Amino acid sequence: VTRNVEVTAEEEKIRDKLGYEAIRDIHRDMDDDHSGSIDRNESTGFMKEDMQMRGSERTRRENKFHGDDDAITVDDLWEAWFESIERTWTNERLVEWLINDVNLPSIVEAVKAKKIDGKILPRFASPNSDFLNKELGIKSSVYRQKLRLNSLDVVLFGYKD
Ligand SMILES: [Ca+2]
Repeated sequence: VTRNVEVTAEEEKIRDKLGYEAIRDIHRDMDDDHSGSIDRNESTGFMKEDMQMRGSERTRRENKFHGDDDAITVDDLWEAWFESIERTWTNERLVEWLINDVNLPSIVEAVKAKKIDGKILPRFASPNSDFLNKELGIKSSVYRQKLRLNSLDVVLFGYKD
């Protein structure tokens, strides 16, 4: 029922439609002037305001997000996410993260049953809150908020800990 095949980022936009659309929603949320690209002022601004990140936490992440690219398009963001090690996380690795970093043991049995993996992280991180609420059944607003922000951090800037 399942086979392992080499796919391109473009092909995966179609196959992982909900993940791509999540990445696109995140990008629109960060793209404050709607230019279609995220600049260094927008990305740090987003960290500062929407992710409530202190100055000392931002510069490392700015560099990871941008590199030498001063203007991150949706395609750029999708490509970086598509290529990321975190997208490859197993269900096991994802549960390890929920326990050790996010501290949300209450959602673990749902995550395990649904067999979701690293590919779900953008949907966790999406400013459209319907997936965490309705699909995973996370009733707590506080819990959703915390998973969303931790997922954003990992989707946008990679895992570090
Ligand atoms: Ca912009």
